[PDB]
Amino acid sequence: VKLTLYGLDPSPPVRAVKLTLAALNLTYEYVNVDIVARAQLSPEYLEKNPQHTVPTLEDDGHYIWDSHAIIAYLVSKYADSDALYPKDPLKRAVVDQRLHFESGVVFANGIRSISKSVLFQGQTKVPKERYDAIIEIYDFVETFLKGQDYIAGNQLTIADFSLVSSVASLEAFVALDTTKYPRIGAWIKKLEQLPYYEEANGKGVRQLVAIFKKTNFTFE
Amino acid sequence: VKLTLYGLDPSPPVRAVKLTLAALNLTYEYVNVDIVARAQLSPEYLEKNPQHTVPTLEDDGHYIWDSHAIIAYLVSKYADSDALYPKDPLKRAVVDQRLHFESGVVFANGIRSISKSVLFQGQTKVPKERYDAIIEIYDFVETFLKGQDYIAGNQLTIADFSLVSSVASLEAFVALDTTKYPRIGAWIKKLEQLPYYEEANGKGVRQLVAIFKKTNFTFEA
Ligand SMILES: N[C@@H](CCC(=O)N[C@@H](CS)C(=O)NCC(=O)O)C(=O)O
Ligand SMILES: N[C@@H](CCC(=O)N[C@@H](CS)C(=O)NCC(=O)O)C(=O)O
Repeated sequence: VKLTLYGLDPSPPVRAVKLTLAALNLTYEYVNVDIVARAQLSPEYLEKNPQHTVPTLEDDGHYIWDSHAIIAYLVSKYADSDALYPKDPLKRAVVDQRLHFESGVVFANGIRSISKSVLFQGQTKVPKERYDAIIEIYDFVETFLKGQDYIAGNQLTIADFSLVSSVASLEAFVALDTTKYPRIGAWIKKLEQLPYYEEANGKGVRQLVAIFKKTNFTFE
Repeated sequence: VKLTLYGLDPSPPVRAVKLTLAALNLTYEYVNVDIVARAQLSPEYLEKNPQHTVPTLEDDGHYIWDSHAIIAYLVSKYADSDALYPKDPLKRAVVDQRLHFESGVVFANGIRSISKSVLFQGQTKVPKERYDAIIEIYDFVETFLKGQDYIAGNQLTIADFSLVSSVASLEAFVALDTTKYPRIGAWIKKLEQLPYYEEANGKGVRQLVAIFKKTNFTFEA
């Protein structure tokens, strides 16, 4: 009755929120918004989110948007501790960096870049820098995982949620050589062990990979 | 004395950090990293920041990168209050939204898309889509400024610093029509009133506009 989440399961940033919600044991209502139908462009949605993105969170009449902002909000307001978003400045700085990296280098530049050409402008072949963008994403994330079980240190954080949500979706554009990237493979698999992963993230990953596999789209 | 900032003045995210450092009246060493000469790819810097971006900040032997993580770190650790990065969760959620907006929508998609092409890979004309991303940026920020003086509520925050460093640099690509965009026009003017703005952001905004001028590069229609 308090929290309502807007979005759809193929969206990576929507799946970052689903995970965090599940992780905090917060009951919530889920309202679909059909992006394909352009439901986000309606002035009722606009009212909730001038930026017309998903996810949006409504809490008790307040609207919060941007998956990174939403999940930071959720932890800071509703967690029992700061385990998922530690308040120690150095630890926090690593988490914040990984979040901001997801927003820019991973999401806007790697996913949405491609998603707009294919899914919204029918475009059928894609420039090779779109390909190279992903490879560089894998390389960075492989490097970020050196010496540690989780993406921002030695404990699970919202940064794991944000980056797994999109990095796992990258399979849709370029499969993951797990022998070139054994740390990304282990990390994904360790998170797949979470009891809520399959519903929050797993199914929407596979859905997104199949939405793209159907476009038959090509690089270069 | 304590802090060192690696970067160069024409870079929008370096200037978000410069603005913050100045607003907190923090002293720091400023080390030039020449990305034209690819100095970020040296062993030295890679060890400091594996993503090899500017800015990087060094504090007490620790390396923080990403302008947004840096400026949040600085306020949270050095400010006399949270005015620049309020802790109230609702107020925090707006500032954090704007910041992530800056990282993805403005910087990665608006600026580095072009800059990488035009300056590093010497391309001389760039797609219509890069023009439209920038119109879309201006429209958004115009709406975000509705009914308030600052980008994230009605107090100066690190969201102002982050977005002004980038939004002011967009003049390099598309000049700002203040008949369409009076709120942005006015938000920039109000930030220009800060005694520290000229050194922290204003000059480097002009150097970047100039560097892009010199490329004579063109948008496709
Ligand atoms: N980085 C943002 C991205 C939001 C985003 O671009 N979402 C897409 C879905 S993949 C969307 O709503 N697109 C429709 C639109 O922008 O109008 C976040 O983390 O929330
Ligand atoms: N959104 C990031 C942007 C970082 C970034 O891409 N910086 C550029 C300078 S404009 C850079 O270091 N380029 C050199 C490289 O990536 O190798 C931030 O706020 O720190």
